[PDB]
Amino acid sequence: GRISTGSKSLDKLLGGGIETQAITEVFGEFGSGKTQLAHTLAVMVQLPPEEGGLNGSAMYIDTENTFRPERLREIAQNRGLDPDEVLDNVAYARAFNSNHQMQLLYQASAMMVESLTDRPYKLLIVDSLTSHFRSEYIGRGALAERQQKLARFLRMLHRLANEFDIAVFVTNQATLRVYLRKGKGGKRIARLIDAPHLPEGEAVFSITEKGIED
Amino acid sequence: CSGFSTASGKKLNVSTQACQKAVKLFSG
Ligand SMILES: Nc1ncnc2c1ncn2[C@@H]1O[C@H](COP(=O)(O)OP(=O)(O)O)[C@@H](O)[C@H]1O
Ligand SMILES: *CCc1cc(CC*)nc(N)n1
Ligand SMILES: [Mg+2]
Repeated sequence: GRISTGSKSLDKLLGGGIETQAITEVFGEFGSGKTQLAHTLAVMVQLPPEEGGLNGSAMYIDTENTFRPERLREIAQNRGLDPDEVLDNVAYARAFNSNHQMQLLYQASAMMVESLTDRPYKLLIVDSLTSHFRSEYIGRGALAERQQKLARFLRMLHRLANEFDIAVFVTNQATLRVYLRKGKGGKRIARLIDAPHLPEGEAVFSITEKGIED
Repeated sequence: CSGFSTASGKKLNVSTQACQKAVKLFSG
């Protein structure tokens, strides 16, 4: 299954949108649109496939204190959706450290089994995948433990994507890596990284009251 | 216990038993 990003241009670069049974990783500097894309996907996944969704629910793990329910309400209202229904279909959790981030995947798996209902979870967002690891290993970047912990976290994410047929979307400041940046005139640009046999070009997108869109 | 809530603010709970089952299925 594929979830639309809200932007026809970015969807075309991604082959239709982000895939289930896969980890899509968006990386870029602060202000590049990573969190806004996550918020938009959390609404789009709820739509029927003809409208870019998978008739599903979204799970959002926030490690940077940047999750905004009022933004989901605005995206829903500006796409003609009931905002209260959209908020009821998004489960969110703040992760305060890397241990908590991993523990929340066990709770996520329990919620996913229970939802297997007319609106199963189809999207898991981790925004961001590495913020806690970077802060916890300041002055200790050479320690193998940091890479080993991240490897265990990614292994669990792949297991969830495959067992529940869910798209995993992670941000970084990977089945598929996407780089976001700003060009001339504040143009927002996305391109694929280390993706042989996939589009090599760039896609321009915008951030508006509807979230991500052309 | 810091876990998940709906974006509307409703705490979503996972039983100790359901938690243990998930850890058992995915920890090994
Ligand atoms: N409700 C909104 N409506 C329009 N633009 C918004 C809204 N909220 C945030 N933005 C824009 O999103 C951009 C920041 O994107 P964000 O996803 O937070 O970046 P990153 O997570 O990569 O640091 C800013 O240009 C900001 O003005
Ligand atoms: C109370 C939150 C929580 C979740 C999990 C995994 C199900 N383990 C622990 N110890 N605590
Ligand atoms: Mg962000």
